[PDB]
Amino acid sequence: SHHWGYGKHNGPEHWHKDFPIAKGERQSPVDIDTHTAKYDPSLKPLSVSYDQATSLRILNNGHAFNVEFDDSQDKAVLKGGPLDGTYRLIQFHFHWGSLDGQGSEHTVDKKKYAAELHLVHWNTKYGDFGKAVQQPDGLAVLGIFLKVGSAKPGLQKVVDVLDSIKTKGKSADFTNFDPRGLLPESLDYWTYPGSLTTPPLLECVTWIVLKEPISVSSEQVLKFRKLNFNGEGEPEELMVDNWRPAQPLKNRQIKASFK
Ligand SMILES: CCCC(CCC)C(=O)N[C@@H]1Cc2ccc(S(N)(=O)=O)cc2C1
Ligand SMILES: [Zn+2]
Repeated sequence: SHHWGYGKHNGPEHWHKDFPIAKGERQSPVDIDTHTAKYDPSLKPLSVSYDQATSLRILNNGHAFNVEFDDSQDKAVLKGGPLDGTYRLIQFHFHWGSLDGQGSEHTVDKKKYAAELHLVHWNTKYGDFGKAVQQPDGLAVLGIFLKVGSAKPGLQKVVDVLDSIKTKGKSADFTNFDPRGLLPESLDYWTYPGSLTTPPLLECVTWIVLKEPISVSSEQVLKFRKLNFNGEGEPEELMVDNWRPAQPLKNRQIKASFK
């Protein structure tokens, strides 16, 4: 009944009770101190190959909405950078705020963006997602910040279908969506070992956070804010501020792909 969420009695500060790893040694998100981050020459060129990506459905899971992809074959993959091997795209989703001044999970020199896009990939050496989340290098999440300004044309198809998945549990066919339309020009990034930012908070993620944010219009993000945390027929609880705040960096160093 009393499941985790982002409210006063079931939010981020409560998660550790059911998920003790919430106070772990490599939790995410974290604040990215740009001056302390160090350029790493050992990093190989990052490769984002989404040309063959095949989306299948979009779902409101009561915490955010997921655009799911068919990962039964080697198509949309992420490799290079800090990664060893190939990681396959399985889904992407966002975290956003109730206001333009907040919403992102990672922060840059304490600056919060309006939202943050997470493209989730699993290490193919482990067979599938389930086995991957039992490994310290099982996942790679490409994070992209969203700022409010000009509209992002490639995001509109997502925005327009949200009306069909307003409440928790609802899903809708969502084929032929090209995630390449959500990527900024530059692939400059920061990377560090972390975790899932929502329960179960598993520490199996290599985070790759792009420095360049994408711009989305006020109208686009306002539609994100029309979604509901609640299910159909229940009192309306707007899906906003579904972000976890920065966690202790502890024994970690953030590396930059650029000088
Ligand atoms: C450990 C796997 C359990 C299942 C449960 C949902 C049916 C699951 O898919 N959880 C999802 C998987 C996933 C992937 C990335 C992130 S994030 N925010 O760090 O980018 C959060 C979560 C929670
Ligand atoms: Zn996320």
